[PDB]
Amino acid sequence: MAPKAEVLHWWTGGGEAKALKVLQDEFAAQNGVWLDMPVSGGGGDAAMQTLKARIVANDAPAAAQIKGPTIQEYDEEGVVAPYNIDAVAKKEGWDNLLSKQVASHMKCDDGKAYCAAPVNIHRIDWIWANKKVLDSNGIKMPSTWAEFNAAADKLQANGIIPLAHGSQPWQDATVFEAVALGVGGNDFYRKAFVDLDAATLGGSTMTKVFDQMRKLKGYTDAGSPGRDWNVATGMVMEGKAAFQIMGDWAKGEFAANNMAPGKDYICAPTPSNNGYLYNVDSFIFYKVKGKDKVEGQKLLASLMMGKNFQKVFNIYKGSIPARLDVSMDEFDMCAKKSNADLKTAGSKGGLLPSFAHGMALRLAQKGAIQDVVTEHFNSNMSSSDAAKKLAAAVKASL
Ligand SMILES: OC[C@H]1O[C@@H](O)[C@H](O)[C@@H](O)[C@@H]1O
Repeated sequence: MAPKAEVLHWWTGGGEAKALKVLQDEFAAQNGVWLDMPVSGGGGDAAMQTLKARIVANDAPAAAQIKGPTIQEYDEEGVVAPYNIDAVAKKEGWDNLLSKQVASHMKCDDGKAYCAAPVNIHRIDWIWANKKVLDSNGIKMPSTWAEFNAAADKLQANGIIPLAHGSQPWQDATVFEAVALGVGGNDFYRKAFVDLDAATLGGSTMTKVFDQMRKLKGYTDAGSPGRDWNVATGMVMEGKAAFQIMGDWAKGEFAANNMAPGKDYICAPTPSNNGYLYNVDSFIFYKVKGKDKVEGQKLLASLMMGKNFQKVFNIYKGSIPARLDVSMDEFDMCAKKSNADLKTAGSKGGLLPSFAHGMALRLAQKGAIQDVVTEHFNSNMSSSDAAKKLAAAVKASL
């Protein structure tokens, strides 16, 4: 009788779990039976592999955390229809509650039916800094990479780890994409990671992106290989390191440890020309056996798109609402800056999808790029060799 749903996600511990708790509590308040299927692994690559295996085994969960064109790629597998939550989306008028771009991402049947619910917009192009460390070292928050490298050299010379970073493929790629946006610009990022333009992927602007990647390598510590993103954030909160380049799920950790922007830590975008790299956490609802699981799915979709839910969920998560009509008044200064910058970058053509977090590219392309980025980062590869390999690896993945 009760609505039921197995939910596959990678929100394991910390600020991620705290925010997810908001959803779990609302689902149980409507007598929903939550069947937890967590797959631990920053950024979701591991969940994506376990998710693919579940669907190949004809064991699809009722709901899965998923990104962008992976939604449409599963739809093309034929495993999502019928679109029982589009009935929810039409009655509630989702096309009037979401940007046209986010609405596109959520839709199946060649854009005809909603099949996924969005809960948020994360931003990738952020730098987090320990305020006491920067004040202690007479360092202004940098606004260019030249200013960042100079601040990093000064901190390094004072015995301080400048950049807390975990070297895992997706995590290298997260920094890489923020760097690319600033070194090359909005049109460059679009051409490379949205168009997959070969001349751009292997060109001299991409060489300069790998140039800066090589500099950032020198600013990380010996414990970086395989370190979890949230450990890196932890070292910034404890003042073991000065900076972290990471999306604003890092803010979920700062909040969960009772630190405030301005007073305890500084948040500033990575350099860009009115750029913004967006990331929408969303849940797809698969074809499933059982009327209780269909009602579970429609109940999750509705809850996930609620006005008050997206206010409370996102205060904990670190992101901003996907819903357009949610009051930002209660959010902190970093989230209000995110929402402001999103509006500005949208009007300037700088509002671009993160590829490291699944909005720009299907998983085959995302993986090809990550693999080249992490090999450059963890070796002594030249920048030009990396750009050649990047363009070849994208081309071969097509
Ligand atoms: O795992 C770290 C982060 O990975 C991203 O891809 C997800 O969109 C976030 O919700 C998550 O907190």
